[PDB]
Amino acid sequence: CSTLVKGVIYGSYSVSEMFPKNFTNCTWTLENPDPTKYSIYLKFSKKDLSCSNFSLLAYQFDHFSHEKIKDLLRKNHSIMQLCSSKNAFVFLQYDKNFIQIRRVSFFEFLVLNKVSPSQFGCHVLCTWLESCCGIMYTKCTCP
Amino acid sequence: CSTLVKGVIYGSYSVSEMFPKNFTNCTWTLENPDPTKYSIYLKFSKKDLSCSNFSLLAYQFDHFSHEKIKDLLRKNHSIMQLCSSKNAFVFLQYDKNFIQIRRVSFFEFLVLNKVSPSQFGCHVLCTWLESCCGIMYTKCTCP
Amino acid sequence: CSTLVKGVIYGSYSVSEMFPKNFTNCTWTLENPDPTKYSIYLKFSKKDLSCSNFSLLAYQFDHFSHEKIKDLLRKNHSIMQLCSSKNAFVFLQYDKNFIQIRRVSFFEFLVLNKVSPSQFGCHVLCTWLESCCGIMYTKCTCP
Amino acid sequence: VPKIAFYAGLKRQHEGYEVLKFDDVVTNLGNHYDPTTGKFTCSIPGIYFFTYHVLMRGGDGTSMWADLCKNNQVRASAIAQDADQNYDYASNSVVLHLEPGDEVYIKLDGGKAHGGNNNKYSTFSGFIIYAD
Amino acid sequence: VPKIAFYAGLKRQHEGYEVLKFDDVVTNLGNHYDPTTGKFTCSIPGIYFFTYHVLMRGGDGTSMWADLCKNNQVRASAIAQDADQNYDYASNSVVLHLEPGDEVYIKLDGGKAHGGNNNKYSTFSGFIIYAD
Amino acid sequence: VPKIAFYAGLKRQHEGYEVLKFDDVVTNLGNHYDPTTGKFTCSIPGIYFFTYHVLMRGGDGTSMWADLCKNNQVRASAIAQDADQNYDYASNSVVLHLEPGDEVYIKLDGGKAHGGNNNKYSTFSGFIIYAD
Ligand SMILES: [Ca+2]
Ligand SMILES: [Ca+2]
Ligand SMILES: [Ca+2]
Ligand SMILES: [Ca+2]
Ligand SMILES: [Ca+2]
Ligand SMILES: [Ca+2]
Ligand SMILES: [Ca+2]
Repeated sequence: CSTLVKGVIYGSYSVSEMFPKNFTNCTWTLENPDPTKYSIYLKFSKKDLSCSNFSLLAYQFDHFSHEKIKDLLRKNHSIMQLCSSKNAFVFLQYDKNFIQIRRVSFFEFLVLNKVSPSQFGCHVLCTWLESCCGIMYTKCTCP
Repeated sequence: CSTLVKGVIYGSYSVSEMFPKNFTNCTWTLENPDPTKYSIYLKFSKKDLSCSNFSLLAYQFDHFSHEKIKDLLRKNHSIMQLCSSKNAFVFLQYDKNFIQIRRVSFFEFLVLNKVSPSQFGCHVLCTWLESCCGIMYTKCTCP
Repeated sequence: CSTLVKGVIYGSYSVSEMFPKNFTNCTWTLENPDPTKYSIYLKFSKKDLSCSNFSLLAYQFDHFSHEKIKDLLRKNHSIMQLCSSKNAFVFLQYDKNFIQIRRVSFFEFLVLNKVSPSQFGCHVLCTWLESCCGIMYTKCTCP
Repeated sequence: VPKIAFYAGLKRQHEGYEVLKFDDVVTNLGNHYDPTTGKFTCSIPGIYFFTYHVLMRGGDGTSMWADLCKNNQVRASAIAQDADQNYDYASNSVVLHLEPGDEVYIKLDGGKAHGGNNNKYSTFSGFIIYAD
Repeated sequence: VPKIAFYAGLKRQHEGYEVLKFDDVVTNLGNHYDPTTGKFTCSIPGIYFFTYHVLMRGGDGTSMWADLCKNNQVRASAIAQDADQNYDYASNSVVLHLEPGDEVYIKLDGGKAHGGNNNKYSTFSGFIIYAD
Repeated sequence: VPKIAFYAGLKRQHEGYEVLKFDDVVTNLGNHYDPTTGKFTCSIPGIYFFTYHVLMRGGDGTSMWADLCKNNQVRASAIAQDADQNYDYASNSVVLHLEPGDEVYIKLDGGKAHGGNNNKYSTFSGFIIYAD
């Protein structure tokens, strides 16, 4: 159970859409087209997200390797706990080749251009600036 | 009517010499041998320069194209107006591939080495330091 | 009379060992494996070293050329005088391709890694930190 | 044997996401490179080697991507980056297989190149190694 | 007569002193390059040309050495360095003579390389020019 | 195809507007490269490919120009620049047409090249592709 959304500047996915399988063990992946050029910003909505019988693991990596994912999970020192996040909205930045969210209420990402952000890209991020609180923002400035 | 002085570290030209044609529409050009290495400094003298029936346009570009010159002229937001310069001496720096002066009292230029200026080059520029006033001077220092 | 100790991270040489020839005119050389990567640190012990009838010249160069050594000696503006050193221990740094000590009580050197010093390399240098006094030390820190 | 080999410097400055047109053609053996468009159009199928050196313009722009694009796919990527805005190269070399019509070209992917005039700082070299 | 020529990008990032395994093979004529090990094993003795471009990993690591090693000896060395931690290439190019079994490969000698998936920023190119 | 191909590293440090003498000769097929002078003298006319990588010295020197000069004219220019005085390569590749007697060589046009001893950081590669 592994689907990867390869080419998208932006994308809004519901929990049901990103995991359209009855089996609770599935991985949803987002490939960064070019980490030299783009930085992927993730946004998590907990307005209707629930974790009664589901675990939300947010992490990044560089290459497809099951042993790598297992070792990262066993590390358990920097993996994001979406369910155990105090703030309603979770903002994450992932400047690495791959982003994968696995399953063990929607969320939107943004493949922003690192040095020359597009008009739409910086507009979406300026809307995410409504965090509230420490956040990561880029060079492009918007009120 | 287009003459270009290609290889010269230094050069002194009178208004008559740089435009040796009866027709008032002529262009005088100075090619920078290597903009990675050299920065061309221009010097303008208004001691006997007159613009009763002549227009002095000072500008720069990168490639020979009449359309480019026309578009630059229609821009007219940063083109130097030698005739309408309050100061007697006009000092200009042009770190671009080409320098062209067109006609619609002399002037001297200097193809200085940007990082390792020669003994003669930094000497000529040190004499041009007698502007008076805002000037652009290079790394090499001289009393 | 020229021996060169090519491959050694560390090396302890006595005056007799580095010059095992009856002739008083001999050169002992130490080739830096990679100056882009390594910086050679020298250490001189004057506990039993004597210069009653011997001259200790410490210098560096880039390529094997007798004329280069002669010109450097005739320069005599930065060549180290081991015999005429007030402090008992002499610490020298040589970030150049070759190090040669010529003869006209031991000494130890260290081919340290410039950017990623090894565990042993930084340990040896931390022991040399016991100069006493101005010394040259690298990024790696040790009490 | 087929003799295809070219080399051309970059006479004019480029910027943005435009195909680099290396007009300073030193060699165009076979006339398989077109400086007006800047594309090397294969005609004899075979395995070609292309190298490109693209000087990032100094002074403005701290990053420049020059991707050797084959047809509509990026077959190599080069990034010239310098936080102090120096003259760093975005160079790379490829050994691609080409069929007739395959237009191999260097396309800027978000930076300003350097116009060397006749200096030939930024270049585009390439030759056929074997013919299929 | 013999057609040996390869080109491969660096799909996975590397670090330290490990042989670079360019697993993004675009050309592998003769199948004389092995992405699993990352070594071009000569089979037909002759004079070969190899070029490698290895992008230093941006962000972390101010220096990176990528030496084209022939068997157990460094036939070329390239250093990518940037005090501001930019993307600089440790590229170099060699024309080596090779006997059968000579494994030519690019081996990091410090610093971290960049893994570009299918981008092919960091490449390893090489072909046989002559055979004995 | 007559076999002309060479590759040599920079054993000795260089500085200023002097021809680079790559004395660390690895390949000198045909003995058409002379490390004592540092010039590749063509003998059989034809289309040649030359690439040079010239590491500039770390420490002293902020910019270094290494132009592949063909006889008395600059057939390519490379600038290695780093405001932080790092190591950067002034590399470039050319595909030049050469007549007998033409002397292709890399001449520094400012700055100091790095003397890599046997490391072969700064290199000069080149081979004949076609014999006219
Ligand atoms: Ca790209
Ligand atoms: Ca090495
Ligand atoms: Ca570079
Ligand atoms: Ca030049
Ligand atoms: Ca750089
Ligand atoms: Ca820099
Ligand atoms: Ca800096």
